[PDB]
Amino acid sequence: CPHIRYAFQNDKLLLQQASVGRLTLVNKTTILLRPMKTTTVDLGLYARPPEGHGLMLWGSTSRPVTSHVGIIDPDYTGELRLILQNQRRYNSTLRPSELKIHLAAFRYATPQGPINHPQYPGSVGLDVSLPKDLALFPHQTVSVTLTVPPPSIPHHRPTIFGRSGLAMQGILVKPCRWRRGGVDVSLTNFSDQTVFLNKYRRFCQLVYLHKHHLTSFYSPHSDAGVLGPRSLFRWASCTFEEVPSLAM
Ligand SMILES: O=c1ccn([C@H]2C[C@H](O)[C@@H](COP(=O)(O)O)O2)c(=O)[nH]1
Repeated sequence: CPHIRYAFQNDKLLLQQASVGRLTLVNKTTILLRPMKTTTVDLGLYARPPEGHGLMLWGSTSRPVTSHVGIIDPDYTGELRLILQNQRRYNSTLRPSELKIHLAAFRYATPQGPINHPQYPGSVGLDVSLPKDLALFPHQTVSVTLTVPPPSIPHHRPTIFGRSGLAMQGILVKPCRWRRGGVDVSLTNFSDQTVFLNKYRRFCQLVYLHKHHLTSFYSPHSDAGVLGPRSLFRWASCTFEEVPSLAM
């Protein structure tokens, strides 16, 4: 893997380390999560993955807070943000050091409804459409099955991730592998309002990760937070290169 070029400037976050292909930031100040509302951390982080790769952005905490897992497109030159939701019905705080924020690369592939190309080219994921109307009540999870197999790509593995638009509205998708038998996709509404998602609405994205990026082995090179403990995410072995001019 060629270098991941990045810029980072944010007095409220500490760069812990950029090691073995993963950059990790930690919060230096208390982050308040109001209940029933989205909390968005503006990271002051900018990054460009090498050829053939996308970037994975995720948060880790032992507190009752769930973060959106972000898929970062190769063409994205804006600021990276972490989107957080509160699991509780009262204020939850992330005290200093309680939130870790990770960025790492992965190889992906692209096949040529319900699986759709986004209208902007070299994007990592393909939009997946809802097969039925769903009503998502506050602080509840709703699941839906996708049964028809996606195209098979040699040496790659279809996965499902959420998108940031619904995440901002309080709706998170739990990332998961789309195995041959079908996938049950779970949507959780962390807001106080009922969200009605209609049949055919895009509700998640399909990403083909190179098979090397999924492992059962725990190590400083993998993380169970992303897609869960069965399918550990093992990022590409890239080097981070600071390029200050990327900061906007
Ligand atoms: O958690 C995230 C997810 C995405 N993005 C940026 C990079 C993506 O290329 C772009 C669009 O994301 P989606 O709307 O496809 O999720 O927003 C973030 O900053 N944080």
